[PDB]
Amino acid sequence: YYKAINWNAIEDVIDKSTWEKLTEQFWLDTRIPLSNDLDDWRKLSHKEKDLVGKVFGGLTLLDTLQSESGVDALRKDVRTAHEEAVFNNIQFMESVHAKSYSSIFSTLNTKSEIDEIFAWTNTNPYLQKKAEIINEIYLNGTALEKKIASVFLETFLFYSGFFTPLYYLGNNKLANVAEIIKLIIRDESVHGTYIGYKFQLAFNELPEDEQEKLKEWMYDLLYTLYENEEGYTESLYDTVGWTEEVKTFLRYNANKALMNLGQDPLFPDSADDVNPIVMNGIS
Amino acid sequence: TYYKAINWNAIEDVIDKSTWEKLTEQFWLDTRIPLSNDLDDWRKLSHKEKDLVGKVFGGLTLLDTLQSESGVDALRKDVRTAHEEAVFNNIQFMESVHAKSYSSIFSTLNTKSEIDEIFAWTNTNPYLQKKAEIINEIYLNGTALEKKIASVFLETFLFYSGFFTPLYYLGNNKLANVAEIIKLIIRDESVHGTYIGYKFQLAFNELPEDEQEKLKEWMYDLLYTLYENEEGYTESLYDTVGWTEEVKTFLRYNANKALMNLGQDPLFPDSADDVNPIVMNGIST
Ligand SMILES: [Mn+2]
Ligand SMILES: [Mn+2]
Ligand SMILES: [Mn+2]
Ligand SMILES: [Mn+2]
Repeated sequence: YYKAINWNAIEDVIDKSTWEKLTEQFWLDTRIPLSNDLDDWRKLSHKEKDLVGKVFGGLTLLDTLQSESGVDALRKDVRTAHEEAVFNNIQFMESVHAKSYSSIFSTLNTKSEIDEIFAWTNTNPYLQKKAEIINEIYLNGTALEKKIASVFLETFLFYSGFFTPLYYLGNNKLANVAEIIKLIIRDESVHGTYIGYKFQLAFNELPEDEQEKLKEWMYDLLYTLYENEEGYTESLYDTVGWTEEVKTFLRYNANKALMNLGQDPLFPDSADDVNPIVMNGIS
Repeated sequence: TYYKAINWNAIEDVIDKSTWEKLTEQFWLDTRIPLSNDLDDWRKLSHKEKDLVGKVFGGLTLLDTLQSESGVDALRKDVRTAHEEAVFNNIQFMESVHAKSYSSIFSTLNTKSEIDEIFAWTNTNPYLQKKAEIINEIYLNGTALEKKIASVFLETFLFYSGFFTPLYYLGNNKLANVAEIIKLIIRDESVHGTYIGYKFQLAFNELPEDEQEKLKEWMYDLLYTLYENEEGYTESLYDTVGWTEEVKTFLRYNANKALMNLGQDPLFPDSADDVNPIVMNGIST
């Protein structure tokens, strides 16, 4: 009726290495001392403090989705018994990500200031409609179509927000707050590659006919999400004046979202076009 | 409007906070523990004792696999607070760590083909397969309350038929690292039973006495059936080495803790003094 999981009889060699990489990257928000960033924080403007809350607020919401219904839908299309175990680690760390944003708020912000942020996220047109498209794919979509959405979310669209803490890290501002985002990106870079790898296995098993049919919907989704994100980026970054530098940051990460799935790069935006202080933050 | 961002500064149930804290603080991996140091005491065992160890862990491996894949998956869909789902993500991950940890024990102690022999038997066992069938059927079809009772009975009560062996050796100062990796599993499952059993009592006290007398009837009916089948699995293993009646004493004892977590009274009269003293030395050390 049921079969036991065996880590001596490996079916896919990547399942072992990814578990050994994701578990050994385990981290908690309670360890990192956020109180050391308050000296830098209080020397920011209202414009900058407002931006930061809306950024981390947006990421909180998108990491909530992945922990609740994202990886829960992804586990249904699992090949090996080990892969379901690796998705269990992944799903836990998504809850860690979601929580870590609230821990960052508990240092920097007050009671009312937090209620403001969550009131904004729960009512935001861009975010609520973005989760509406992504969660439709998790409930209704196929095995290959869901794996495409998760990679497009966390390896591409999530970098709309990540831009800001990385920018501060380059200038040596808010070193500990960015340290949380650092560890999220350390996890999320492996989240994309593993899904992209498994996507690649089932994609090759699909016949020539149905591959191009999926690629058609792949790029349709990619364009509609970038369409929606451009308006969201303008809302955040206009008054500070980075609107165009975040756009050349999104297209750079779209290329990686393609590359993990096993595709040719669509945009010509290189790593040099990206802000060098942000790119120094990455390094 | 469509979805909700989880806010940990807006906690609904205060035990979500503490259960997350405790379990995350109780994070661990099998790769840390040095199992090669127990090869000195492992090889000082007969075929009667060596064969019992693999059948025990392998049998539990089936049930830690059951929990990680479908068990916590079922429990997640009947969530009260957003934070509870997060706790269950942590729970489900640790259930996979428990499932893996057994493979690390087998790798050090046993050989390639010896591991194939153990896994082959556990997947074709008359007791374990039927035992898992009763539990998974509840997860797939049972209602939000019956699934909580089954997971508590599973890991708080009938898991300890297997835990009796490594706890016995730990009391004799034998198989220390093989005991610690099991010791850590019990530390996690002790908290799981309490948390799952607590959320059970919330939804249990919301029903009228009408539906409470029916569930309690379905509860003890499931208790005695799992106990009777466990007495078959106990006699299937422990009769040669001759600890059959001690495991039965240990099973009746931990059955009360599963009851106590779910908010019910202790059924059996078997206390800590009735259980083997060196096994109780293993739990308290
Ligand atoms: Mn994430
Ligand atoms: Mn992910
Ligand atoms: Mn377990
Ligand atoms: Mn459990």
